[PDB]
Amino acid sequence: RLLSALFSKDNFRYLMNETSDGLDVNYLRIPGIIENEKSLGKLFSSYKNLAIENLHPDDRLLLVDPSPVFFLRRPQYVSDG
Amino acid sequence: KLESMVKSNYRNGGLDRIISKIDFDFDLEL
Amino acid sequence: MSLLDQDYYLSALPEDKRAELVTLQLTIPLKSGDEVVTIDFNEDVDVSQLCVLLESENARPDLWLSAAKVFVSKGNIAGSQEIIRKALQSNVILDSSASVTSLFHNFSFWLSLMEYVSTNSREDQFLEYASNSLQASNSLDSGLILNGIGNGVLYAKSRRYDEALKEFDNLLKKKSTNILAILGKAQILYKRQKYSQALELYQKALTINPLIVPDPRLGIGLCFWHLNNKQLAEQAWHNSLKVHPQNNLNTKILICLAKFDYCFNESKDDDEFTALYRESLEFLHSCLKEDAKHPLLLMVLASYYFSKEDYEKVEKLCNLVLKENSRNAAFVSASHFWLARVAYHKEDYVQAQKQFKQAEDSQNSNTLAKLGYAQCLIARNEVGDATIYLEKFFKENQDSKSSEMMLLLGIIYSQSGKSYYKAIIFLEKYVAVCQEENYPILPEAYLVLSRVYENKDLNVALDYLMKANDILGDKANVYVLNNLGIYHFFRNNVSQSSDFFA
Repeated sequence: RLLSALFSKDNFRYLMNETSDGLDVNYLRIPGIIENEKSLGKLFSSYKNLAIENLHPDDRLLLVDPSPVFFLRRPQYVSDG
Repeated sequence: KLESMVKSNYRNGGLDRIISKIDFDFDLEL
Repeated sequence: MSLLDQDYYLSALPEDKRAELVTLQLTIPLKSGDEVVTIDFNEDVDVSQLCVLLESENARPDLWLSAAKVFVSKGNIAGSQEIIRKALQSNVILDSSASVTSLFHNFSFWLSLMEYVSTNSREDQFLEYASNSLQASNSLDSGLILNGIGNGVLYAKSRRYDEALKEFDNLLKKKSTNILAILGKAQILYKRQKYSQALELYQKALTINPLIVPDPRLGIGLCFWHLNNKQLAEQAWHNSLKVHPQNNLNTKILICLAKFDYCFNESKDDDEFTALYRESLEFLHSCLKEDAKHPLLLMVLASYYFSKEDYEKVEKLCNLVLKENSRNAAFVSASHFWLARVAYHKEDYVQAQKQFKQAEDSQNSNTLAKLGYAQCLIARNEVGDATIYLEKFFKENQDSKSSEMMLLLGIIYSQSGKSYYKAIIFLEKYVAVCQEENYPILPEAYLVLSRVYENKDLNVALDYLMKANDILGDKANVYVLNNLGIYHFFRNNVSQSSDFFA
């Protein structure tokens, strides 16, 4: 039972190494990146219209740092007047 | 009281006995 | 709120990226002129007839490579290779520039990579074929960034991480919008155990493209697992399943493992533990109805069947996993560990110790195998060998939080006697780890600490004995009460000593 408790503590930590099959990247997997020779650039410029706002709120919640404040302005050079 | 409630048989070592009380049928090839 | 699915990011994108990108019908103009032919890929498309028709009509190479991509989606790797080879034999590519031939060579490189991924065998041969195709593509057209991406992936497979990182640095200098470069860089950093940097790269890839294959959310869940925020990992994995409900059983496997971890470490009562464990078993069985030969699922089920005293079926599954997945050393180590655990009931101490040694040699990260090896050394009455092995393991792994190892070291040092200070240190560390893990502290450690402190500090020994008595409650024995009475007698606490003696 001591080894059973040790197994419960460790669980399946070192068995996640094989589960890295999703890390592999292949060009042919994406359906629309290949339909034209320049479809890669078309898809790369298709998401520039989208931003963080267009993301789903639950996926926005997944972006956790490992809100703007009114008194931090962005610098200018010509000003106004 | 959650600290004392969580202390039970599986933490004490009766985990194998607890799993033995759980019966389920699988579609094993072997 | 808005539903989180593939249709959400479809509706976010324009209809050009909705309908055109997922067309299963290919339009092929004929050599006679304005005549075209539409072939639906839902039906059983023959590779040879389609290639002959495309060669006869001399269609644009985009149609050939699109048909190759669809046959890749169909799994027809040999058919896609035939398409690429006959495309190289077609008149259009021969009369085109070297850029088209380089693109088709890179497609053949990706075909070799996909065959290697789908088979996990013949790595050297497919790697050499892919390297030759990529070298031909680079010689014909060195200006294509896809050749650099392929070079980086080739270096990553051959564990040439530095050169691949240099290639991805060059690609980032060229443009920062390359999603594949970010994914490859994050894969390399994860391989180099740089989890946080890969986590920022995964977040950047997710923000740039939520519909990119491979799924970044798998890596985000892995990083959350490394940062203990497994709840967000499970949430992201559920979102991934919503986006990718097909051919993504690995996400279900990770969800099942996370559920098992939550059941092990969070169940507040026996009934809740039983309910969660049965729910995890039912979910695992439901995942098994799609794939019944996945070795990791058999390895996970082996633990449950070992707990069910079904050692024979555990042996059968372990031998099957060893026969199939002998390439993966982790499965060999796990199977050897389970065989040693089975033989422990049979008390085959030599055989179990040998199996533990083989498990250690297969995968050094299996701490449980080494602890079982030490237990088998204790079983064969090899006290000195077990002590030397435990000291070696502790000095090599001073940062490891193996509480039971430190408890065993404290007990062994108390038996030795001369190493009492090391016993005090290890038992205090065991107590601290158990308190941080909210696990029931064994009173035997307190008894050993009191015995050691008898010659050093009677106050600390009495305090530890009182803590042990409070932990035991009604399980107090005659020896504990007698030692408490003697402690109070030496403390001149006549009343308390008399009560303890009574």
